[PDB]
Amino acid sequence: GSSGSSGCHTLLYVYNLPANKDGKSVSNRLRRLSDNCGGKVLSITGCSAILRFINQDSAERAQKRMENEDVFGNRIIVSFTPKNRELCETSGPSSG
Repeated sequence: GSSGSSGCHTLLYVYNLPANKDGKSVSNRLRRLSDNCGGKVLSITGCSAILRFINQDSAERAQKRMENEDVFGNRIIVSFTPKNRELCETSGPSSG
C-alpha cells in the first residue's frame, strides 16, 4: 500500500494563525514555543502550521500549551489530526 504513512515521530497541526502578521514573524514566535516542547516547526502554511515532535508526549505539552497560547492578539488551535473535513463517524477505538 501507499496511501498512508507510518512514523514514530509525532507531527502537530496548528490553526487560527495571524495571517496579517508576516509569517517571518509568526514562525519565530512558535519556534520558541516548540523549542521548549521538544518540537520543530517544519513549515507554516496559510493560517496553519506543521511541527515535528519526537513522541506524542512532547507533541502534547505543545498541543496543550499553544492551543491556549496566542501568537499575536489571536488564539491558536493545535490538533493532532487534519482539519480538512468534518464527519460524525463513530469508529476507530483508542488503544495503546
